[PDB]
Parts: sequence; C-alpha cells; structure tokens
Amino acid sequence: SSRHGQKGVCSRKWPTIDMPFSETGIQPDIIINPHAFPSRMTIGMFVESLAGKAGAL
Amino acid sequence: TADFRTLERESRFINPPKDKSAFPLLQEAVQPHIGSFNALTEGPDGGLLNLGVKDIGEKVIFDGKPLNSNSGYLGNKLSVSVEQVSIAKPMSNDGVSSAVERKVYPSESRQRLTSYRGKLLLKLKWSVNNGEENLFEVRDCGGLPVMLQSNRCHLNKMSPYELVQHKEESDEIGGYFIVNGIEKLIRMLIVQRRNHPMAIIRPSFANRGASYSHYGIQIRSVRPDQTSQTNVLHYLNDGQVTFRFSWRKNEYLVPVVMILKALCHTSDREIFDGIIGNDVKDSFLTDRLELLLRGFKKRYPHLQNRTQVLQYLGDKFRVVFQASPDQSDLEVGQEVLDRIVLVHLGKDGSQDKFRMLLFMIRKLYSLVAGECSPDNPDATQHQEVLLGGFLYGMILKEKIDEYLQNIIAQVRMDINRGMAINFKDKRYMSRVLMRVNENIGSKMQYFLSTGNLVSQSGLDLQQVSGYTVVAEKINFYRFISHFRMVHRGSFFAQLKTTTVRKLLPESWGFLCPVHTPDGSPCGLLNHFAHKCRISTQQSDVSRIPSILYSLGVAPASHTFAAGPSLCCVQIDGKIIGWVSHEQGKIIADTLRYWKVEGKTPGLPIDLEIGYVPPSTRGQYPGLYLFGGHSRMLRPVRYLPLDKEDIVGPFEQVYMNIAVTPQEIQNNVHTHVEFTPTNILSILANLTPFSDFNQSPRNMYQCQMGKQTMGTPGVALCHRSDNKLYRLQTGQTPIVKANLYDDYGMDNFPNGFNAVVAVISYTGYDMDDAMIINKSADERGFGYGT
Amino acid sequence: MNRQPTLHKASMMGHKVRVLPNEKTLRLHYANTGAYNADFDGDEMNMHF
Amino acid sequence: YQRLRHMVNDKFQVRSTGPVNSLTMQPVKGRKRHGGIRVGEMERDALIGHGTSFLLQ
Amino acid sequence: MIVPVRCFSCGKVVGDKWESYLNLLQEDELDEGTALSRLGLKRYCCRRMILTHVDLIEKFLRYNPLEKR
Amino acid sequence: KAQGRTSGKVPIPGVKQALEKKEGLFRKHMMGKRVNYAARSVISPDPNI
Amino acid sequence: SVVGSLIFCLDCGDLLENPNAVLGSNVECSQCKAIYPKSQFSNLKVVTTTADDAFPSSLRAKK
Amino acid sequence: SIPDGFKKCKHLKNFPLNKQQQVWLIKFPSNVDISKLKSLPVTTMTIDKHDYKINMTLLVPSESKESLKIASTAKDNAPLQFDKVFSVSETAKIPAIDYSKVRVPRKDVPKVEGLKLEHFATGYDAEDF
Amino acid sequence: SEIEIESVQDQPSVAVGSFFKGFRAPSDTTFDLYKKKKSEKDEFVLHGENERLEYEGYTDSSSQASNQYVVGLFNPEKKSIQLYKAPVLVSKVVSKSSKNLRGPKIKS
Amino acid sequence: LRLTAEGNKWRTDILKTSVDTGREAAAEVTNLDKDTPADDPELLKRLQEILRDNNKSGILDAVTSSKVNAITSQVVSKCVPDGTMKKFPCNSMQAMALSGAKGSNVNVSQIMCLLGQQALEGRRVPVMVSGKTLPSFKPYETDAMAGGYVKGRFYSGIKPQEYYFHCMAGREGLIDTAVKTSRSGYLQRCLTKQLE
Amino acid sequence: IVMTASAAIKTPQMTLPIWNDVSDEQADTFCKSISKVLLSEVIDKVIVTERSYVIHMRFFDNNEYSEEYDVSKEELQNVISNQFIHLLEAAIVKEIKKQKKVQRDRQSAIISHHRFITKYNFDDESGKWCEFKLELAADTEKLLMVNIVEEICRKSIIRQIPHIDRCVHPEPENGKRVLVTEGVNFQAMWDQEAFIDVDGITSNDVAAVLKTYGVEAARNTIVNEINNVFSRYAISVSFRHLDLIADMMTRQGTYLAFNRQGMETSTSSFMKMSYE
RNA sequence: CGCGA
Ligand SMILES: [Mg+2]
Repeated sequence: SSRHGQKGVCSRKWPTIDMPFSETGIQPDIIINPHAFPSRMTIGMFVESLAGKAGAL
Repeated sequence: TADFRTLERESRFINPPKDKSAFPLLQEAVQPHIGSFNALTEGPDGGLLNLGVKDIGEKVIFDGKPLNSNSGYLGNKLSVSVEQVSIAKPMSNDGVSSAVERKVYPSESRQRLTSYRGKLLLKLKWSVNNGEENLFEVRDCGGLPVMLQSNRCHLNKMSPYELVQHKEESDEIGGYFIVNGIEKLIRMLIVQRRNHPMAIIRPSFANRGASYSHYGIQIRSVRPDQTSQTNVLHYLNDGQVTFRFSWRKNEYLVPVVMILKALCHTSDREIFDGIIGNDVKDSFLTDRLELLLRGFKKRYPHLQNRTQVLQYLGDKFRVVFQASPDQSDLEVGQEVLDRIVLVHLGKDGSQDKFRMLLFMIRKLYSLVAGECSPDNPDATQHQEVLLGGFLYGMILKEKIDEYLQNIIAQVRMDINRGMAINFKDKRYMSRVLMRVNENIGSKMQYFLSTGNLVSQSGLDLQQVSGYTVVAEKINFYRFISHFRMVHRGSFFAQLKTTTVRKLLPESWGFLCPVHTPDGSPCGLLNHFAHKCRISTQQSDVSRIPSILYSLGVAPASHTFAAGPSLCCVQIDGKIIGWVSHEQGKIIADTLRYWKVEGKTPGLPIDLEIGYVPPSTRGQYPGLYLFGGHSRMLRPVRYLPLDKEDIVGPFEQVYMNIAVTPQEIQNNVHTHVEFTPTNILSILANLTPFSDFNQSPRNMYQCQMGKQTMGTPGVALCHRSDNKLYRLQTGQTPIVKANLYDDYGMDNFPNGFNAVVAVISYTGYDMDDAMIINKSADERGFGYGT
Repeated sequence: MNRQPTLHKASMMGHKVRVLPNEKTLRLHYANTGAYNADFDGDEMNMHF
Repeated sequence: YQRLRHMVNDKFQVRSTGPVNSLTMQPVKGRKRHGGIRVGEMERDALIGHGTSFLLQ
Repeated sequence: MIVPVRCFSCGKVVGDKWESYLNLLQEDELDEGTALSRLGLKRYCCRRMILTHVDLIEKFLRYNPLEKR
Repeated sequence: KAQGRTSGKVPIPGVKQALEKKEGLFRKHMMGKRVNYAARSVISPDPNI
Repeated sequence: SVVGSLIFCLDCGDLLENPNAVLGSNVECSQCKAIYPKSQFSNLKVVTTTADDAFPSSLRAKK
Repeated sequence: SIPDGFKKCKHLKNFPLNKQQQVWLIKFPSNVDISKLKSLPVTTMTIDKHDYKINMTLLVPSESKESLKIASTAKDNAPLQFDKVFSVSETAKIPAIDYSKVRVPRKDVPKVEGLKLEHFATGYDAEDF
Repeated sequence: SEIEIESVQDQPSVAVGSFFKGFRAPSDTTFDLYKKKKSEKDEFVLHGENERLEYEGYTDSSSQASNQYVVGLFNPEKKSIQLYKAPVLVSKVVSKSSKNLRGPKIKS
Repeated sequence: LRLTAEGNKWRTDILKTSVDTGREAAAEVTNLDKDTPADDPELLKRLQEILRDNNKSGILDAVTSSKVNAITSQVVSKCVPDGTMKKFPCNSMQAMALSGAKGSNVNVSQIMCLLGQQALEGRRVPVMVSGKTLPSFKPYETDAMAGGYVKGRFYSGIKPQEYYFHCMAGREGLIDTAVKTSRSGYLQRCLTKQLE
Repeated sequence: IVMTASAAIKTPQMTLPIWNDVSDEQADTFCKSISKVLLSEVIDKVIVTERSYVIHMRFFDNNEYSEEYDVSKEELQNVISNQFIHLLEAAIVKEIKKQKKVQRDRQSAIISHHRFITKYNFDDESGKWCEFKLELAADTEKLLMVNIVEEICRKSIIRQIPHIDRCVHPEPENGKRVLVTEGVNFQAMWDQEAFIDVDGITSNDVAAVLKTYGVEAARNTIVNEINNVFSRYAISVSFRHLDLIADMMTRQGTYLAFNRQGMETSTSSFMKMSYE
C-alpha cells in the first residue's frame, strides 16, 4: 500500500528489462494501474508522486 | 517545509539523550494511561487507593459471648478495616533468606515470559470493641502487575540513554502491562459525563413498569475514589417520581420524596418552594408536584421524622447492605444515603445533595414539560473517557472490599463452627488470615489476562469484559494506536442501531474523524485527536465559589429559586447558586477570561466552563464547571488575548471557534484552533495530503498503516515477543508531515520510497494491481522478516 | 472455483486447469472477476477438484 | 510505500486428508495442522443452481 | 536498517557513499542537494537511496549482548 | 428444560443443543461440510491464460 | 401556606389534606399540630391550560 | 443548646427601626471594606478603585439585647419584611478582541529558493547549461 | 444617584434568616444568637424558641467566606442610610412534640 | 486533472452565485421574505424552532439540498469537458469515465469541479443542539457551506470544515457496506431452503 | 413481502385511479372528505379550571376546519356529545380506583347521559369553542386532567374511514391520474366509484387483496410490488423468477411466507428439520 | 468478537 490507502496485491515480479524505462534510464520500482483512481478518488497520491520526485531531485 | 535533520537524526541514534526524550509529544500521547495509573498512589490526598480503601471502612462481626449479665449484649465487637495501601516496585528476592533484593527491569519480565509485577501491601487495622483493642498488621496480597513507565516502574524517570542501558527501546513509552510476557493494556472507554445531570429519554424506561414514562434524569455520580454510582429518576405517568439506583448488580426503587426528607430535615413547603421558586404562576408543575407530595403522604403516614424515614430505609436495606446487627435502621439508613445518593457530594453533601436532587426534579419536570431538549448520551457533549488506571484501581478496591468480606466469612464460619475464638488473640488473628486466602495480585493479574471484570457490583459498567487488549507491536503505529484508542464498549457493538457509530460534530478536535477501523468496529473504536488530553487528576475548586460568590452568584444556601428561567451555577455537580442568564453569560465569559489570564489564583486553565445559554426547548440552561478527572480537554487559542486555552467537549458546543485565523469573524469567534491538524489522529496527520484523498480512502490508510510490516522496535534481541514482523530496510518518507518528526516516527521507519509509474503496461495489474520490478526486488527492496 | 460468499451459481464455476510454474497463487483471467466479484485485493477463492 | 502483513505464505492450504474429525469423519480448518475447506449452504445452493450437480453432490 | 548497497531502480551501487555523505553534511555543511550531486548521484532513483535513508542499525548496535554495559 | 446450576457456569450443551442452534449440526456438518481435494489460496490476475 | 390547591401549616410545613375531609371545622397540622379553621377560603380556583406542544392542526401547522 | 466555640451574644447593638425610613438588604463581596464607604447609586459604580454593579426574614435585638426579636413594623406583629434588595457584586472588564492583529491574511507555501537544474540529458553535466 | 453612608456597625445588631414564605412565629418567640470567632470567619448559630415549636438556624460556612451582607436603615428624606452588617441564617422549624417522634430499631 | 484557466474562472464564478443560496431556502422554508437578512431574529427564531423539530428540519435540508445541487450541475455542465485542460481522448481521466472503463462522470466532477452537498441519511450535516453544524460556524447558520455543501474539489483540496463533513459521508458509506453484507445474505437462505 | 409475509405492513396504500371527469379540485375535496379527522386536529387550545372543574376548548374558526377538514359543527357537537365523554369518564374512574335554551335541552340530555357532567355548553353559532363543567367527590385526588384530555382529544375521532387514514393526491404520473390511499379499505372505496375507478384499485397490501380479490389478484399484486423494489433501484429481474416465487407463496391458495411458518405445511421433514 | 473481499 501507499500512504493514500491504495492497497494491492503484488501481481508479478516483473523482469526489469520488460519494465518500461525512463528517458533517464530508471525503471520504476512499482507499477500501479492508472485506472485504479477515479473510482478511489485519491488525488494525494498523484500529488505525492510529484513532491516525492520533486524532493528527491 | 520540514527537513530530514539527518545529522540531528544520527547524532541521536549514536548518542541517545542522557537527560530526557527528544520527542515529548510522543510521551504526552500516552499520558492518559500513566497519568491515571500514577494517580492511584499520588495526589496530595494520598492517592486514589488510600482514598478508595478509606471508603470501604470497617467490617463488623460479633463473637456472641453472653458475658453473663434475653440480655442485649452481643459479645465482643470485631472491627475489620484496612488503613493505607502501598505498592512496592517490582523486586526480585533471591529464593528464601531475604537476601538483599534486586530491582526487576521489564526486559527481564518479557524474556522470562512472566508478569512484571510489584508487590501489593496493606496496612490492616484489626480492631476489637470499637477501638478498645486494635491491631495494625501489614499484609501482602500478592504481586501486582505494574504499568511500565509509571511511578512504580523502575524504568521511570530514566533518561533515554539509561533505558538503552537497561535494554528498553530508547524512546520506550511504557503505559502498559506485562502479563505472562504478554503486553496487555486497559483500553479506555467512554462513560457518561460525571457530576452532570442528564435528561434522558429512553423507551427502556417505560418498559420497566406500567406507569413509567420514557423520560428520565440520569446522573452518573462518582466518588473521589473513582467508584461510580448511578442514580436515575424515572418520571411515572401518574405523576410519581421513582428514584432508581443499583446495588450488588440489583436495581432498587424509592419514592423520591422519601429521600428528600431522608437527606435533610425539611418542611414540605420548603421542598415545593425549593423547586418552583418564583414559578408559582405555573399550574403544570404544581399539578405535577402536589400529586408527588400528596403521593408520599397517605402512602406513608407512619413516618413523621427524618429519623423515622432513615429507620424505615434501614429497615428495608439492612438486609441488602449486610448491616452489622448493632447498627440501627436509623444508623443504616444514614449509610444508605451516604453510600448511594449523589455520592460525589460526599457524606457531608447532605445539605447539598438535597439541593442537587431538587434541581433534577426541577429539570425532570421541565423535560417532561418539554421545555428543555433531551440529552444525547451518544453525544460527546455528555461523555467522558474512563481511564485505564482509574478502572484498574476500581477493580482493586473491589477485590480489597471482597477481601474483607472473605475475612469476616472466615470468622463467622469459625464462629458457627463453635470453635474457641478470641478476637484480642493475635495468634488467632493470624490463624484466621493464614486460613484466609489473600492473593489479590493474582486476581488482578487474572483480570489483565482475561479482561473479565469480576465484581459484586458492575462498577456501573454495562459490559462485563473486553477491558484488556493485547498491545500489538506489529508496526510502531499499531502499537501507539492502542493508547489513543477508545470506544463505547462491546455492549453498544451488538446494538442494531447504528446511530451510536455516527460522526457527531461534537467530536471536533477530540475524537479524530478520520481514524477508525472499518467493518463491525467502525464507528466504535475511535482515536483522540492527537492534541486531545485527558484530565488525569482533580483541579482545585477551593476558591472557585469565592470567585463565583464575588461575581454575583446568589448562594444556593439561601435565596430559594430554580428552573431554567434563570441560570444555575454548578461545580462538578455541586450547585453553587443561581443567576440570571444574562449575568451568567457575562460571568462565564469573564471567568473564561481570567482562566486564561491566569493571574487570578485558584483558577486552573484545565477547568471546563460549561455555560449553556437559555434557548427555546434547547438543552437545559445553566453554567457548569467540570474540573474533575477524566475530561477530554483539548487546547485552543483564545482571541481576546493571544494564549492557549483549554476546551472540553461539553463547553465546545456553544463556543464559536474559528478554524483558521482567516476565518475569524467580528463578534463571532472567541477562539481559534491553533492548527486545523489538531483535530486529527497521529496516523491521520501522517497521511500525506490527506485532504486531497477521498475520506473513506484515508480511513483505510489509518487501518492499513496499523497493519504494515514496520520496524516494531530496536529491542528485538532482548524482546521475547511471540510473533514479530520487521521490515529490513525502512526509509524516511520524502513526503512528510511535520508531526512525523515531532512524534519522531523516524525511530520506526514504516516503509520505503519507491519509484512509481502510474501506467497501464503489463496488464497483470488490473484488479488489485501491483507490479514490482523484479530486479528492484532482488536488490533487497521491501525485504521483510 | 469458488469465491465466498457465493451469492449466485455463477460465483462458482468450473475452470480448465493450466499449471503455472513459479508462483504460489491461484491466478485468473479477468473475464471471471465480474462473475466471482473479485477485486484482487487480498481476495481468496476456494478451488475444488 | 508500505509492505503489509497478510503475505500469501500465511494464507493458503490444500487437500486435507489428515484431520478427519472423529465425530463426523470429516476434515477440519486448514490453519497449520492440515485441515481443508468448508463448503456450506450458499455454496451448496449454487451447485444445485450452478448446474454442476452430479459433480457438486 | 543499514545503507542499501545498490539503488533499487538504477542498480547503481549506492552502498559506500553514505559515510562520505554524512561527512559532507557534517564537515562541509552542504545542503542535502549538492552533497548528493557532489557524490555523483544524478538519477533521483539513486538519490532517494541515500537521501531518504535511515541508519537504524545504529540504534541496534546500542544493544550488545556480548559486552558489559 | 434443565434447572439452573448455580445460576451461571453456563449449561453443558445437551443433545438437543448439538443439533439446533445456529447450526447446530444439520447446518454445520450436513448442509455444508469441510471437504477433500480442495485448496484455498489468493487469486492473482493473469491475462495470458 | 395555601397556594394552588396546596395547603401548608405556617408552623410546620406540612401539606394539608382535604379541608372538607375533616369532620370538625378546624384544620390541624399533622407535624406542628397547628390548628386552622376548616374554611378560611372557598376551594381555590386552579386554572390549568393545555400546552401547545400537543395536537397537529391546520392553523398551528400554518401559524 | 450551644455547640462548641459559640459564645452567645451578650449585648446586642442598637437597631434604630421605626414617608418613613427605608430598609435595604444589600450583598457585598467580603473582600470589600464596608467600614470605609461613602456614596452609592440607584446599575453600576466603583469601589476601592475597582468597579462594581448592582423570601427572608429580619430579626431585631431584644430589649435585653442578649437575644433576637422578629422584625415587625405593622404593630400588628405581622412580620416586617425587606423593603428593597440591592445586590452589590463584583463586575469585571474584558479585553476587546483586536481583529487586525489576530486575523492574518494567509501566507502561501514558501517557495524553496535556489533550485537549479538537477536534471540533465544523458552525457552532460551541470556546467554545460 | 448617590447615597450617603452614615454608619457601619461591625458588631452584631440585627440578623437575616430564611424559613419559607408565610413563616410566622408568635410575638413572644425570641432567638438565641450564638457566636464563634473562627479564624476571621464569624459563624452565627441561631436557636429560636417558643412553646410547642423549635426554630433552629445557622449561618452557612461556605457562603460567608466571600459573601458579605449589610442591611441598612435608609432615610429617603435624606440621601443617607445606616448600614449594619448582619448574617444570613439558614433556618428550619421543628415542633417539640413532633421532634422526638421515633420508631424502634427493628420491626418484628 | 486540471481545468483550463478559463474553466476555473467559470468554476469560481458559478460558485460565487451559491453564496446566498443557503439563506434563500431558509426564507422560503420559514415562509419569510426571500430578502430576509441572515441575522433576522424572526428568521433565527424559526430556524431555532425548525431545529427543535426533526420533521421540519428534514424539510429544510431537502429544499436546500435541491438548490445547491442545481448549482453543482451548472458547474459540471459548464466546466467539464469544456474547461478541462487536456481534452478527451488525450485526457485520460475523462477517457476512463467516458468509456466506462472505470469511474463515472460523478468522480471526474468531484475531482475537477467540487464535491457538493454531503448527503447524510438523505439529509445534510447533523446539527449540534446549539444550532451549530460545527464549532466553527455561527449558530443557526444560513450558509450552505456550513450545512455540508462542499465547494472544494479534490484536485484543489477541501477546507477542514468540508473535510470533517466529508469524513461523515465516508463513515456513512462504510457502515452501510458492512450492514448490507449480513442482511441480504440471511434473506436468500430463506428462499433457497424452501425453493430447493 | 417475502420472509415475514406480514398481513399488517408499515405503509398500506390504496392506488385509486380516478376517471377523467372529476377535476383536480374535485379529487382534492374527495380526498379530504374521505380522509382522517381527529378532534385534536381542530382544537386550538383547552383550559381546565378546578369538588369540580370546567373544560374550555378553543377551536379554530368554524369556517376554517369545516372548510379545511369539512366538519359540521353539529357532528362535531355530536362527536363531543356522546362518544367523547364516554371515553373521557372511562379512564377517570379507572384511574381513581387504580389509586387504591336550545342548549338547555341538549345540555339536559347530555347531563342525563353521564354521571360527571353537571353542566355543558357549546358554541352553537361561531362554533369557536366548546365549554363544559365536570364535578367529582368533595374528596378526590388532584389527578391530571389536561393529560387525560390531551390523550382523549388525539384518540377522539371526528371523521375517519376505517383503516384508511389520510390520502395524498400525488402527481398524475406517467399520464396516470391517481389518488394514493393510506391504509386499505376496498369496500369503502366501492361506494366512492362515483369518482374513482374501483376496477383499477390496487393496493400495497397483499393479504388485504387476498382477502378481498382473492389469491390471483394477490399474486399479481406481489409480482407488481416486488418489481417496484428492484424498479426503484433500477435493477432488473425477469418476471419468470417473480412468477415462480409468487406462484409458490400462493400454492396453498393463501399467502404463505418463506419463513418457518409457511414452511410448516411442507411434506419433507429434513428441509424443515434443518431450516430453523 | 479480534484479522481478509
Ligand atoms: Mg475485493
């Protein structure tokens, strides 16, 4: 889970080469479906997604 | 914007503080438990127990020797009463020989999987023939479990650097019980506001009999010893008013007029005048009232004296209270009142209890007259938290009480055996006690283990059990989650109605709205807004009346008047006097001002000021001041000055409190919340941007956070706890709330920061959805144990 | 396959078996979810053979 | 992110021969002693309604 | 518990830089930003490893069963 | 139909109570049962099957 | 003393019974034994109005 | 009877009772010194530089002045009863709220100053830009 | 307006007491005022007496702490009043023959 | 998730019309003049009165709930899709609700427009006996904002009062989800057993 | 409908199709006339003054209610005249022992009918008030009158059609023009067909219909009623199911619950035996 | 009556 209440089962450990890789070369650690939102109405996670990156930079 | 304080961080881990914890809030969180438990032995008055035992008093039995004077001589009078109670800190004697003992640190109790218990000691006065001969002998009722980090816990006062030396979590907050190595704690409950009349409407009342209405005035009176006694006034449809009380798990009913004459010598005219006051222009009350007086007369024409009344009462209940054969029904009658009616006013409140009892009847008819609205018991307005320590004392007082009963029983059987008996004999005394079974600690330890309350009276507690709950160390959050936890009790869990689990607006800033479990416990388990504090001790009211009487309060002693027509002034359920509403509002405000100002001595800020403005069919008006224990006090900011003020829930309802300074309106708000974050749980505050999430979704987080695989603690090597989870590598969340550092969750990283793409790619993460980079994992990511 | 509670017969269906290596979890295609009413949030299902 | 409890290794079981409760000569809860899986009426009802009746029975 | 050896995402080896990182914040009194950049952490992948890190082993080390107080 | 023993301690379940209440038997061990060749586990989405 | 169908001795504060219940023309306190005549007064009026809480209406449903 | 500490009043002082004179029962805070006072309104006032704001039977001494007689001015012995009641009690004054100080226009989230480019395309440094 | 203060009697002269409305005693009924000097507090207990009745009353302790009552004799022709400190007596009434009425310990 | 610059402008503007909306319904329910100011004593007297009655209080919410919901529509209608910064198909959020993939126009609205009135028992926020819906509101408040109408949107965020309101509705849902589980399940067994 | 299959329900309703002749106003009038009329409805106030006492009744204006509830002050007089007092005096003595010129003739008549009425009067012109006096023993309790009276006034019925409370001309939905009936009495409506269409009368109460129109109509009512539920929630259930259930509950020709009770008649014991 | 849809 995130801190935003998104709970999910790990679906598959995903071979890293198959995990889409950034312009930078950073494959994501976790890949959460973009469809699992509007229903759960959790914006703070998008926001955190920004700030988290924003901080780390 | 907060920071990592990484240097400041590590310097702490490296060198823990040799003076005091760096996370004071974290302590102040658990304060309700320790504040309660320490208060058992503390306070200028000698501690709750020493006050509690003082209530039990003597246990009298008679040998029955004739003396050879038909003769009214009952033999020697044995007087059995305890004197003062002490609790030794946990100590280890080495086998026998009374070799010089060593202190016991809980780390040992954990690893040995035993209870962590201090010894329990009783100074017992064995008296014969009314102090003609008396015997002081100290006893040991067995090792008593002790709350960690309390005044009887050796760990107390240790600087964090020392706890590490004694192998406890550097920040260890204690506040709980080690029982058989299991960590238990008494989860706080919610009980009716003490020392405060409650105009109740319940259908269950009408069910109790034919002429019972559903109306009632319930009050929950609690002695300074924290024993709670309920007294309820049912309004009967015929116009009778039956005082109801409870004793030995049994309900009993009394005509209220009987009791008024029982309390104080008084004239019927005075009672009537004592209620109606200036309201004689009303027919309704008089009509209701005369049927109550003419009711008591000609129901009981053989009672022309308060004494006769007292005698009559004793006549009935002497059986009930097991009164000693010497005690006259006059004498017993006096006890019945003293041990039941409005206990919080003490044995000397006889003249006060009379007034208070009139006040209810006044209010009751008003409720029946519908002039005042009923009072929601579910409403946090009328509620108070019942601390663990106080409960743990209550039970203990019961066991002590029953213990004396056990002694007298041993003697009577020893008497009815006809065996030769000398009360003055010291060896005989020992002969009795050695035969007597005294281990209280085990019984208490039994309690904490089972959480099953076993008592002669239910302690005015609806449910019988569920009082203890295991401390769960899964993550750190779930652990601390317990100490901010509270609920109404399991009896309300089974109720079909869900109104009890409603998010009443009265919980603002007290019960965190966000943090509750889901499913069946939802709406029951609640958590205090992290700034919510509980009053663990009394506050001095000594000079309050002096202040009040100075402020224009007409003494309740004289100046008969009553009714919602004009304000009433009370302290912890004691009528000080009466004022016009307009005056009271000026008073309560002024008083509120001085309270914060602080320059006026004898007026502590924690005192609630309960001013109830008069209204149309609203709550019964008045001015209420609750300084006692177990109040929900929370901080606010006071606008006329700028200073911290403290606010109870009861008084919150009427106070206009702006959330943020920008919302302050002219002549509207007298107060403002410091930060709006003050209304949230620990975890609630921790959820980032929780205002952006959907509320039911945040509400999971609080429940998810408590289920995480976290860092339970650093003591793992020395902790023997059964089943334990630990996340191998935690990370400080970049996105953070300032409280995260204040509460110092740094010491317990609950998770990691993950590079996350919100995308539909693999297709394997459709429903639940969770794709983990494989290589990322194998790098140790999220590795648990 | 069965997902409790079983509201209606479609909540219990037969399935051809494909044996998948490497993992400890039953695993479904999505078309079944609407029937079983299964969200893949800690969901469990009873397999009968 | 927060790794939770409720790891799958804690939750699953299969094919309980062993327990065979003495009264009913039937299996027992899985847990960690080798139980089985309860069926129950709502599951029974489906079989009847589901269609897999011979099988179900 | 202790410094992760590799950046999860990047795979880059982050395990060594920690000591030097503390050194930077300590001695040089840099910000958090530059030190990382000075350590040569470009990808915010490998930056969060050190940046967010906690040495919680330090607290563990305080409990040593193998020695007197 | 049994007299109260010490008004508490609970009555020991009689034969009638074994059959009836809330199960007591028929709907415990008859109308439903624990079975063999059955496995409960966690579902995982696999689109590829 | 005597207010709203209630009758009190001025010595004792007793509430006093039906004036007519006494055969003799004097009313004596039960506690103080203070004696009053039977009727110093005719039975007093005691107006009692029904409240407005009760009933539905057309007009109270309006006004 | 006479309980402990009680010395019965031996000689009671004089109470010169009798448009006639008026009789006023008036409350005061005990802290107020009534022995030194002068005027009084007929409402609010000030006493000792502090400011202040504004059923029962009366007993008169015996002629012996060791005991108490009821107050009756009717000569009917019908009880003389209190003419006027003025409750002189402690008012206090309250500071007014200063809205200009306390009502504070919101301060926006402080922008973090000195944020350069951390990100650069593959194969380039900070200096190149 | 303004009211001149002629006199303040700081020694007992008169006293105020409370029974009920309409409470009346015979003319010969007198009252025995008892006085303790207790700390600074002056606690007055009043024993009233008549033939068949007993009037017993006493000042409240808690009230007289911060409360002070002064009755006064006001000349309306003048602006002056004669101020006299007086106590406030919480009081009750007992008839002697009704007083000692009592029952036995146990009814058998 | 973002509206365009103009969209927010539309959003704000329509919201500004919602101010007096609360006072209006009261004037209507009280049968007082529509222009009765918020503080009128007879207004409050009736508001004080209508509070004490549960039934009449149920009426006031229904009326007000109507009017404010009309406001909500005017927003969502005028704003989405029109004022949205990224447009369908390029806008994913719309593309999901629209295609019925996941979510609904409601969800997208609450994110990009406002949450709107919080229905509790079909009524608005309960009211403390003081006549305050919440410690931060004047007693017997005529504002819709104080009555649970939420002008905030999850994208921009919600004021604390709104939040505490919105937490209520949340609890109502969760409680209701639990009880729906048990109730119906008992019913079905009655049918099956006899119709087996 | 299903488990309890209770005869008495929370909301008994009678759907009353009206023709298109009767006007909306006409409909309203009929609904008011055939509704519920209580004495406590029209009473503005009541005063009790005390051994005897007098009872005043302030009503609304004779026009108002006789317009509003369509009440002849005479029947109103009569409503008060006989039943009302008989009700009144009843609980009175009941409680007592529990504790151990046009007017003139009418008045004389009324007084004769009862023990406790020694005087009577009424407003025979403006109808505004009713006033009368009751006497009791010189030794009698103070027992609360107003509560007795307020209790009777509410129980007191002026005009009611048995089991039918107050109707509410709903809106003529879906082109269908209907009066909604609270409570169920069909025979009552059967005299009313001058306006409504009796052949279109439908109910919300099965067992009532079964009693009146018999099993088939009752059955048809069931499918209709159940459907309304799932209709309201927009859900969709093929009538074939509802047919099966309805046809089942009617299998005995009575209206049988799915609970223990209806299950009694079943032949197979084990089903019953394993149910509850 | 705690944990999971
Ligand atoms: Mg699910």
